[PDB]
Amino acid sequence: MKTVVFAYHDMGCLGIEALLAAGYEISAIFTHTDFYGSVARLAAERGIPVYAPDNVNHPLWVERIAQLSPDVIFSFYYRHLIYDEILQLAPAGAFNLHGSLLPKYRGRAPLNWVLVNGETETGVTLHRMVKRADAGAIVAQLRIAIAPDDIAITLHHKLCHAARQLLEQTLPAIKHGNILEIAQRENEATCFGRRTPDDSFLEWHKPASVLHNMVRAVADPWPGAFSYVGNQKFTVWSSRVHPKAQPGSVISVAPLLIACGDGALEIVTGQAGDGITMQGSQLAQTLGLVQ
Repeated sequence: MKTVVFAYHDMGCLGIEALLAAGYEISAIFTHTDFYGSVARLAAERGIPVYAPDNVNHPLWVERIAQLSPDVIFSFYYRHLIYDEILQLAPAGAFNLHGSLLPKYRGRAPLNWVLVNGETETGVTLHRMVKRADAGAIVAQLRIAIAPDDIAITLHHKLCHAARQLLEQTLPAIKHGNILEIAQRENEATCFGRRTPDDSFLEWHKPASVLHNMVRAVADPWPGAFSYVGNQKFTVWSSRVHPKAQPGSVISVAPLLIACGDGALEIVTGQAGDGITMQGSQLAQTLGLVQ
């Protein structure tokens, strides 16, 4: 079975490796220019043509892809719209690997949003690509638990591991033909957009648990959850939730505890502005905080 692949990031790399292990002939890989593996380097190393146009929804690319005559198309964490004029070129269809328990968390950054929302589980889904983005029928879905101490990076590795497990068996299954797919129920779908810097802004009137989840959701290597001490921005890299004061006020400086709408949030590590990461107690002194 020959295929044209759209891929990026660790998921893109493992998807390409899985296709290769399943005997697929990858005619070309479409990716993006830039801690994760490089799909371009993997393609370059495997001798697979690789392209990184900013936008493929143009006849120039439709024709180039048509000439490659893919039987099937795969999208593994490609970040841009691949329009139907391209996807319809593959008689066996197009399939996308999405990092959530679809229909929940369609859209962008499901890895981060499930942590923001304090979900206790998430998963990977391989689904048919239809007109409507992330809504096509499910070939297979594999759930993973989210542990209280998982942060974006540890959950990312778990998702990649699940993706490897899922693809290892589903790719050969697709090679044998159409699989009876599971329809997504629109009434159960949720969709998220790309996260803006504002989406990681800590608002102290919220419950400490919610803020703690935000810290976990964008912990290093992600940008970090942030707030301000007056006009000084600071980032909270790691935190701890604790069980009678104005929200946002300092309860203690060592450890650094901030009163929230409910409970308190201990800033275990963080940084002031673009300064270096330090323990919360030191950050408190750096920011001029006092009980």
